[PDB]
Amino acid sequence: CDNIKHVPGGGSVQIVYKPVC
Amino acid sequence: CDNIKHVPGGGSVQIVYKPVC
Amino acid sequence: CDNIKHVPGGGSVQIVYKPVC
Amino acid sequence: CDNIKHVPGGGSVQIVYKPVC
Amino acid sequence: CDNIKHVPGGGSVQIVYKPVC
Amino acid sequence: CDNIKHVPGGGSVQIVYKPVC
Amino acid sequence: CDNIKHVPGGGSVQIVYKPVC
Amino acid sequence: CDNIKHVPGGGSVQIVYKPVC
Amino acid sequence: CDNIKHVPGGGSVQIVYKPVC
Amino acid sequence: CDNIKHVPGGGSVQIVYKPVC
Amino acid sequence: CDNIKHVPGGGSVQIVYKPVC
Amino acid sequence: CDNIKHVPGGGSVQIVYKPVC
Amino acid sequence: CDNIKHVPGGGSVQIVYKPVC
Amino acid sequence: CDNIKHVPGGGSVQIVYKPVC
Amino acid sequence: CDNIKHVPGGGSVQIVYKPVC
Amino acid sequence: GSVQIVY
Amino acid sequence: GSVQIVY
Amino acid sequence: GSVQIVY
Amino acid sequence: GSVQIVY
Amino acid sequence: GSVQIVY
Amino acid sequence: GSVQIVY
Amino acid sequence: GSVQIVY
Amino acid sequence: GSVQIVY
Amino acid sequence: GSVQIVY
Amino acid sequence: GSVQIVY
Amino acid sequence: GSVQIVY
Amino acid sequence: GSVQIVY
Amino acid sequence: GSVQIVY
Amino acid sequence: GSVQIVY
Amino acid sequence: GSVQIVY
Ligand SMILES: *Cc1cccc(C*)c1
Ligand SMILES: *Cc1cccc(C*)c1
Ligand SMILES: *Cc1cccc(C*)c1
Ligand SMILES: *Cc1cccc(C*)c1
Ligand SMILES: *Cc1cccc(C*)c1
Ligand SMILES: *Cc1cccc(C*)c1
Ligand SMILES: *Cc1cccc(C*)c1
Ligand SMILES: *Cc1cccc(C*)c1
Ligand SMILES: *Cc1cccc(C*)c1
Ligand SMILES: *Cc1cccc(C*)c1
Ligand SMILES: *Cc1cccc(C*)c1
Ligand SMILES: *Cc1cccc(C*)c1
Ligand SMILES: *Cc1cccc(C*)c1
Ligand SMILES: *Cc1cccc(C*)c1
Ligand SMILES: *Cc1cccc(C*)c1
Repeated sequence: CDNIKHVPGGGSVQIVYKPVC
Repeated sequence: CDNIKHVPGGGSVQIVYKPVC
Repeated sequence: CDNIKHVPGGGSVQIVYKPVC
Repeated sequence: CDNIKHVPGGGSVQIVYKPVC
Repeated sequence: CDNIKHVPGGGSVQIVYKPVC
Repeated sequence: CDNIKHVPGGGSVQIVYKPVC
Repeated sequence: CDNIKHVPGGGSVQIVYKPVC
Repeated sequence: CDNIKHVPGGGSVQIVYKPVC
Repeated sequence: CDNIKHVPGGGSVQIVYKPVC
Repeated sequence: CDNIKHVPGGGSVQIVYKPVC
Repeated sequence: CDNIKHVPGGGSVQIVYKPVC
Repeated sequence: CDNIKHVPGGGSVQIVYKPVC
Repeated sequence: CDNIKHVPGGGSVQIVYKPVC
Repeated sequence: CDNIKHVPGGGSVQIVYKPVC
Repeated sequence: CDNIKHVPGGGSVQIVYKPVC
Repeated sequence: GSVQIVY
Repeated sequence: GSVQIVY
Repeated sequence: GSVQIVY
Repeated sequence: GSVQIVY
Repeated sequence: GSVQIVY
Repeated sequence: GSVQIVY
Repeated sequence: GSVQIVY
Repeated sequence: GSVQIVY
Repeated sequence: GSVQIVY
Repeated sequence: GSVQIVY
Repeated sequence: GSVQIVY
Repeated sequence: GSVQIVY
Repeated sequence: GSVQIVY
Repeated sequence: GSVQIVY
Repeated sequence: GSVQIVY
């Protein structure tokens, strides 16, 4: 993942389970 | 994933399960 | 992951389970 | 991971379980 | 991990369990 | 792979060569 | 692969070569 | 791999060559 | 790998060559 | 690897060569 | 990709961006 | 990738960005 | 990658960025 | 990577950035 | 990496940055 | 604009 | 714009 | 914009 | 913008 | 913007 | 119900 | 229900 | 239900 | 249900 | 249910 | 038979 | 048969 | 058959 | 068959 | 067949 812009303007929950990048 | 612009303007939940990128 | 911009403007929870990057 | 910009503007919890980077 | 910029602007908890970097 | 149920009821040989999961 | 039920009732040989799952 | 149930009921040989999980 | 249940009910040989988990 | 249950009910040989976990 | 025979007989530039093979 | 034969007979530049093989 | 034969017969530049093999 | 044969017959530059093999 | 044969027949520069093998 | 998740 | 998660 | 997690 | 975690 | 963790 | 493999 | 492998 | 491997 | 390996 | 390994 | 790349 | 790359 | 790289 | 790299 | 690197 490149140049990701994560700006929800609120609450943010990121649950990532065993990524292979 | 490139140049992703995640701006929901509220609550954000991202659940990603075993991605292969 | 490169050039990630995580600015939720609120509460942030990141749960990452066994990533392989 | 390179050039990560983690600025939630609030509370931040990062739980990373056995990463291989 | 290189050039990480962790500035939550609040409370910060980092729990990292057996990383291999 | 999740919830795999390998019960051949005999001899079992599994040869897996460079999986990326 | 999810909820796989491998019950041949005999001899079983699985040869998987460079899967990307 | 999660919740794997390997019960061949006989002889079992698992040869895994350079997995990335 | 999580919650693996290896019960062949016989002889078991596991040969794993340079895993990255 | 977590919660592994290795109970072959017989002879067990585990040969692991340079794992990175 | 298998049995690829890349013999341009000149200059060769290969730019491959995030392949999943 | 298997049995690749890269013989350009000249200059060779290979730029591969985050492959998952 | 297996059995790769890289013989450009000239100058060779290989730039590989975060491969997962 | 196995059985790699890197014989450019000239100048060779290999730049590999955070491989996971 | 196994059985690598690096014979450029010239100048060789290998720059490897944080490999995980 | 809130989010509620229940399993 | 809050987030609530329950399992 | 708070976050609440319950398992 | 607080965070609360309960297991 | 506080953090509270309970197990 | 046996299996025989020859290369 | 046996398995025989020969290369 | 035995296993025999020969290379 | 035995295992025999030969290289 | 024995194991025999020969190289 | 040369190659020239410009961005 | 040369290669030239410019960004 | 040379290689030239410029960023 | 030389190599030249410039950043 | 020489190598020259400049940053
Ligand atoms: C885009 C992305 C999110 C989480 C983990 C990875 C490896 C990549
Ligand atoms: C686009 C994307 C989201 C999450 C994970 C990956 C690897 C990619
Ligand atoms: C994008 C990313 C998130 C968490 C862990 C990794 C290795 C990568
Ligand atoms: C992006 C990243 C987060 C946590 C751990 C690693 C190794 C990488
Ligand atoms: C990015 C990172 C976070 C924690 C530990 C490591 C080794 C790497
Ligand atoms: C389903 C499966 C079998 C063997 C290896 C992996 C990574 C996955
Ligand atoms: C279904 C399946 C079999 C073997 C390997 C994978 C990754 C998946
Ligand atoms: C499912 C599985 C089998 C062997 C190795 C891994 C990493 C995963
Ligand atoms: C599932 C598994 C088997 C052997 C080694 C690893 C790292 C994982
Ligand atoms: C699952 C596993 C088996 C052997 C070694 C490691 C590091 C992990
Ligand atoms: C055919 C091929 C070219 C480049 C990368 C991959 C994974 C495959
Ligand atoms: C075919 C190939 C080229 C570069 C990288 C990979 C993983 C595969
Ligand atoms: C084919 C290949 C080239 C570079 C790196 C990897 C892991 C594989
Ligand atoms: C094929 C290869 C090149 C460089 C590094 C690795 C781990 C693999
Ligand atoms: C193939 C390879 C090159 C450099 C470092 C490692 C760990 C592997």
